Amino acid sequence: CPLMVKVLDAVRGSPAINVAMHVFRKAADDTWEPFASGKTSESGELHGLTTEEEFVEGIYKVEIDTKSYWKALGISPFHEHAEVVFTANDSGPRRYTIAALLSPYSYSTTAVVTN
Amino acid sequence: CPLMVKVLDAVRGSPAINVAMHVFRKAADDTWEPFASGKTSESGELHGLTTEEEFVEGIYKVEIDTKSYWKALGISPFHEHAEVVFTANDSGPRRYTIAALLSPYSYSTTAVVTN
Amino acid sequence: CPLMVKVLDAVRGSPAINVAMHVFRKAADDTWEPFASGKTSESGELHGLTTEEEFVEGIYKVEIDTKSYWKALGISPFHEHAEVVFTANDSGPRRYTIAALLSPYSYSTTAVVTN
Amino acid sequence: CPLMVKVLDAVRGSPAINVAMHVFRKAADDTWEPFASGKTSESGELHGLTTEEEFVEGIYKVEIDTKSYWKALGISPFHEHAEVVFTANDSGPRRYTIAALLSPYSYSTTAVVTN
Ligand SMILES: O=C1C[C@H](c2cc(Cl)c(O)c(Cl)c2)Oc2cc(O)cc(O)c21
Ligand SMILES: O=C1C[C@H](c2cc(Cl)c(O)c(Cl)c2)Oc2cc(O)cc(O)c21
Repeated sequence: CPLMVKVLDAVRGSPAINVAMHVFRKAADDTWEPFASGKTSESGELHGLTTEEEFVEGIYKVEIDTKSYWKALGISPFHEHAEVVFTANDSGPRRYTIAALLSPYSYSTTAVVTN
Repeated sequence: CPLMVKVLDAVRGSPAINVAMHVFRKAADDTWEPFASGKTSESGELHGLTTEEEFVEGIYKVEIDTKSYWKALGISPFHEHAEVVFTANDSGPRRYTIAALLSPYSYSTTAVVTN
Repeated sequence: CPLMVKVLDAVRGSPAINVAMHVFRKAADDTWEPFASGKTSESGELHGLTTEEEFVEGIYKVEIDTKSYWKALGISPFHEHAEVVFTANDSGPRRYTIAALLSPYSYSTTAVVTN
Repeated sequence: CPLMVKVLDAVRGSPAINVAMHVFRKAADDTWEPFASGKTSESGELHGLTTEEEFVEGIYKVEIDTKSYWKALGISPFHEHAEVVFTANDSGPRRYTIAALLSPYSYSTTAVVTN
């Protein structure tokens, strides 16, 4: 599993469940092309986004639909979504965990990169 | 000052000085049109981005060039930039401070809305 | 102002107003003696904690009563308080801002040291 | 596993490995009594701190020795340690994941509480 995303809710102290997200990869014409998508499970995790052969060098963007998550909870959030943009696999294949911690008016994101 | 941006550096415990950023506003055709830009000051703050008359309701994106900041310090960064996408809604007199705390492999952002 | 504390609320997107906190300094006998205290203002800031003559090198603890803050808003919090324990070292003229961003089940803190 | 701690390094984008920590529980005489301790593994995780029968209602403190972690990496950090203080099991047994993300001048902590 070369790319996994974990999302937590800082208000309820719980995984952020059923959070949608879309992964895009920058194309040659400098447009964002759809690469993968999914929703977080009961543990707040999204696995199986991609495979090692498909996940090539490039610039990728992970768009986490945080607005829809807060609104299904009755809260009106500040952000429309949380975006994470990074270059992947520039020095060879790595495993990437993108983690995000969400509040109505704030979020934090970090990456764990393993070889 | 209806919109201000403050950037801090979590590695050096200081304001993030000379950080470039661009502000975009969403267009009806689903494209980001340039709205404002600048570079943070010695206090890590960017003021005078916009005026009360120009800052209307809508979806705005702040793209902070974190990669150039870390490269200038000699530190290998994870993200291409830090993006903050938010809705500005008119409900009472609101001033927005967008604040961001930066690390090479992580960032956090929050909004301080006040009257 | 050699030491200032700023507290923000990540749920309401505002400064954390009327937050009580105590500052302790480590004693030779490994006990925390009271040093200063106060409550954050409408800007979420607590100024005038100490003077340059009193703020000597040492280990200091800032204990922020986050539990009372969340209870006042009607929100069930995880932490009893937020604690920030740090060394103040003399190397050039240093002013310390301790900043904290609060959520019910999470908090983040950073130091902004400047000249 | 009713209490687990996960620690990440925001500068290197990696688990924080071999981070020591000490868990204390508040006693009747309002002193902190030693409850459990360990070091994070290669994945940045500390499991096996306690058992469900031993982990009773009370106020617990988790002291993560962040200073020693940064110094074994050649960095001089701001904080002496990261402390997390919370009431556990007040409404019956829960499972607790305390997570921390570390920078030299900053850290964030959050809790996931499951039933
Ligand atoms: O801890 C802080 C405080 C920091 C801040 C500092 C100062 Cl001095 C200030 O005036 C304002 Cl508005 C904000 O903002 C943050 C943004 C963030 O995403 C996570 C954080 O932990 C913080
Ligand atoms: O963004 C994250 C997610 C990170 C995390 C990563 C993994 Cl892999 C994991 O299993 C768990 Cl429980 C938490 O924890 C955090 C702790 C924190 O103080 C601030 C954060 O932003 C985060």
